[PDB]
Amino acid sequence: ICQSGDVLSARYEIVDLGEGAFGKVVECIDHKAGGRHVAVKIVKNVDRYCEAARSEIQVLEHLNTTDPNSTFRCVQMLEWFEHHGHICIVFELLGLSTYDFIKENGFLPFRLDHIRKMAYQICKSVNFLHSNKLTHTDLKPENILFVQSDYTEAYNPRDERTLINPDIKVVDFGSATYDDEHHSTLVSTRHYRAPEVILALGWSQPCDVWSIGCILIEYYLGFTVFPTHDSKEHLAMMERILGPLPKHMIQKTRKRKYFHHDRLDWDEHSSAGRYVSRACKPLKEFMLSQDVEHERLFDLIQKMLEYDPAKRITLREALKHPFFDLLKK
Ligand SMILES: COC(=N)c1nc2ccc3ncnc(Nc4ccc(OC)cc4F)c3c2s1
Repeated sequence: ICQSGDVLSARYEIVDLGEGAFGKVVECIDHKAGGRHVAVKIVKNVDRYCEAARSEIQVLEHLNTTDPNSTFRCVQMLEWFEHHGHICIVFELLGLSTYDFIKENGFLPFRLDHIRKMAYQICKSVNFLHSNKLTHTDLKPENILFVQSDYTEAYNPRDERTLINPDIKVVDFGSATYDDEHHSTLVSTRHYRAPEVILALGWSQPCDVWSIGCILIEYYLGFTVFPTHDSKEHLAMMERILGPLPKHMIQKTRKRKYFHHDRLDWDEHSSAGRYVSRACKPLKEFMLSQDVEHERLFDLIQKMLEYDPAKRITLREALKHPFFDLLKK
């Protein structure tokens, strides 16, 4: 399936957007909504993804009927159907993901004024899930999309792309979990995974706040501050960047394998040791300016990466953070 010219459910004519673990997202003309263009997510016919897609449709029926005008900027689902035993989800058509924009921008960062608007809308959208006893669990730049990704290009003492409109929506509700629903041990894409998740101390709304903080650094720098595919390495990077893990979380965790007594079981002089030393350093040292508005973002990021998820700032508090004052003038 998934070639252009193909028609899905005698309605959606494929014209073009993105592969992934789940399957494919294609652009389609809706021949039965005045030729409106739509995005259609074709999901692998694989138990893990079938489950997740059935679950995403459930969550999207709720979010879309709770918020029919999309004030809280969750992507609108139009319809869903089966095509050769594949689940297909039809959504409003957005622009590039923030990940795909950054990449197409030569992995250059967003300017600060754009990060402020985007940060605000992310916190607003996700806080809305948090109000409805939902946790996203998988926030990341790939899953934040521009409503519209049109740009202007211009040189800079390196060629640069700036968004005309930085408005975003949030997508992928396939991992989203209700407060009372069963809570998987593994959640999030490693680089955006909260410490309560790695340590299997149980997680909720706060694991989204950690993810967002990670997203905000990535937008600021153009790269992740956790460039890793290993759990222990991840905890070690957190240490050099955020300070020691709390006493209590280390001694609660059944994830004892990561520990030698009460210290992280970490060789400084081994290959990965040397990597963490060189590539990681105290968070505030990644600042590109000492400007107040830079200091203000960084104060918010630091709160979002509070180790203890109880102490971790909530998105309700995050929206009243100073960094957003400029938006209220
Ligand atoms: C792109 O136009 C859209 N309306 C989309 N609507 C949805 C709805 C659900 C989606 N659920 C998961 N992913 C989506 N996109 C996606 C984002 C970044 C990627 O690589 C960097 C790959 C992707 F496929 C989705 C998209 S993309």
